[PDB]
Amino acid sequence: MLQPKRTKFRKMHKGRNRGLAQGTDVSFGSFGLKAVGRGRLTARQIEAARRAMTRAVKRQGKIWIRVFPDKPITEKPLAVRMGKGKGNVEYWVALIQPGKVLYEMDGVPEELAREAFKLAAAKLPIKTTFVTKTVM
Amino acid sequence: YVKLQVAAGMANPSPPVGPALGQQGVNIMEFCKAFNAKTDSIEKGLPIPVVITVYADRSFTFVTKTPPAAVLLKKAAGIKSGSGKPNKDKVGKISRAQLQEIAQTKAADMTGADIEAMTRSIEGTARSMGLVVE
Amino acid sequence: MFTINAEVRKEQGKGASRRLRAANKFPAIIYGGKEAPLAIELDHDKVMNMQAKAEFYSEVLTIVVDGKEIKVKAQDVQRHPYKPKLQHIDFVRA
Amino acid sequence: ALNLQDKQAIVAEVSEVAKGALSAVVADSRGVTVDKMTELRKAGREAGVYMRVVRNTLLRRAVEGTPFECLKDAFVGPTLIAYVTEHPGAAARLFKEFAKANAKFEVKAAAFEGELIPASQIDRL
Amino acid sequence: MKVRASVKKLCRNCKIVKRDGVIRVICSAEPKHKQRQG
RNA sequence: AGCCAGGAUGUUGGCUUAGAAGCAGCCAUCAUUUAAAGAAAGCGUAAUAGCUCACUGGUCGAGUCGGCCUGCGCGGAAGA
Ligand SMILES: [Mg+2]
Ligand SMILES: [Mg+2]
Ligand SMILES: [Mg+2]
Ligand SMILES: [Mg+2]
Ligand SMILES: [Mg+2]
Ligand SMILES: [Mg+2]
Ligand SMILES: [Mg+2]
Ligand SMILES: [Mg+2]
Ligand SMILES: [Mg+2]
Ligand SMILES: [Zn+2]
Repeated sequence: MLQPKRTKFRKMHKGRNRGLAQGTDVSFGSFGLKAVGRGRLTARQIEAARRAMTRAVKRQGKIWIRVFPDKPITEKPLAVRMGKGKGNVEYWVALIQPGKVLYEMDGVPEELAREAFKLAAAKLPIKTTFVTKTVM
Repeated sequence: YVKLQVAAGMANPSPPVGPALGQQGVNIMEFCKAFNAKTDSIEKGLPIPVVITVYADRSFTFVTKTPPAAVLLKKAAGIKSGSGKPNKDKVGKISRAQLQEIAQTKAADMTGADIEAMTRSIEGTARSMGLVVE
Repeated sequence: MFTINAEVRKEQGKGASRRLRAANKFPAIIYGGKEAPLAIELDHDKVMNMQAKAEFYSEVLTIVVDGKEIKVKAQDVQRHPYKPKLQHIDFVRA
Repeated sequence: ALNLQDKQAIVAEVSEVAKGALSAVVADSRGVTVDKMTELRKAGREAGVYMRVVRNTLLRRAVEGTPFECLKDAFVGPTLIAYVTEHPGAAARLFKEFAKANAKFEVKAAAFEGELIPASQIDRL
Repeated sequence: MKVRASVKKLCRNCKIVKRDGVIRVICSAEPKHKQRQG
């Protein structure tokens, strides 16, 4: 379950998720799963999904994961008042803007890939579509 | 109207023959020993196919046909069992003369136009069980 | 062979472009060579179904502008982020 | 399925064996096993006979290739044609005994010399 | 009667229908495929 | 789309199994007569047999198939 080996700082500003994505195109595989909607991907989500589409291909072809959960989220536990600092680090997320490419794939029949990606997207919080790499 | 594949001079065990065509009204021992009297000429150890034809009066007429493509390819390559992994693992060999002998036996037993059509159907059964044609 | 019909753009900027895109038309450009650049507009559909072939990118096509053809190649093309759409095309004089 | 090119080539093959053939017999193919049909295909390659089951509106296009055009009303109903490229007869003598052997289908109308022969007079061939 | 908010064809004999503004899935073959939306 | 017809030989392909015969499982999946017929898409057997399908000929007679992009609606939808 992905997570930065080591970081400069332990915690982060909530920040915003605004504007559109970079890496709109499929640069490695023949096919890719692109995100239409905008949202935060926990590492758990990405892992579960990668699993789903790994079962789906019977471990053939190849799978890239283009997104990384590099920003730490915190939570104060239950029954704790406000203040007294910033909450402890719960988990990691990747900010996703419309038009990012979450996974790439190739070495597989197209039909099968659309399938595997449907099964992968069942595990994801955000609106997604199927896409093909193009010439230029 | 039934079919079985029975070893050369053999008949009347319980699981292979007796019940199968015995629930159809057929007398079991006349089939058994007129089939061992006909197929006494087939070599020991080859299953030979027999087509049993039953009529409303239970008197039957069977055409014993020539041994299978797979059995004559077991014997013409010398082997016992063919491949469990055909054309991946290859278990024996036959020159085109054995393809043509097995396909004269089966020239009596095929739908083929020429001995090249019967040699090609025995070619097909030669690629089925893994055997090499050389 | 691909033939694209086009009109000369009387306007420019973000506003012009987004009114273009609302009307189911889209802006593109023709540069390269001794000449000056020529900004033109196209029908989104025709071209979207035309670049739905591969050769579109490897070949010399023609563009009909005010009675006058130019022969060009496809240089680079920016697509809308998630939509089956085209924001723009760089045409380089062939 | 069959593309227009497919149909065109096949019309060319039926028209091509039709030009080369001495005599033909059109028949009903319905209600008979592929066992007895491969039996009349063996009895076919043995008699020199070219056996076919071909589309009707395809055989109007191939038989427009002359002089079998008297057969274009014999193409209503399922069509199995026997062209004897070697000898005339041996189709018309083989089919009546195959249809009396099976007692299925029909064997409707023949063609020879450029004329059609009605079903009870195919005993001419 | 599987009653749920996602209803599908579970084989080739399942046929979708809208009766009285409900989407159901009806099978001739397999009583177990009988579904209603809800 | 419907309705009539056929869905063949080698062969029960070999492996394996008390049995696997298109249809436990493993591997190949060729060739023949072909209008067409997967070494078979499902029910079926102790294993067969038995039943449709893929595929093709017939009858029919002019439009039909399913994606893409969007507009408005349906279900998803329970509380004092
Ligand atoms: Mg800021
Ligand atoms: Mg950036
Ligand atoms: Mg300005
Ligand atoms: Mg503005
Ligand atoms: Mg009611
Ligand atoms: Mg139809
Ligand atoms: Mg249309
Ligand atoms: Mg509602
Ligand atoms: Mg309720
Ligand atoms: Zn069903």
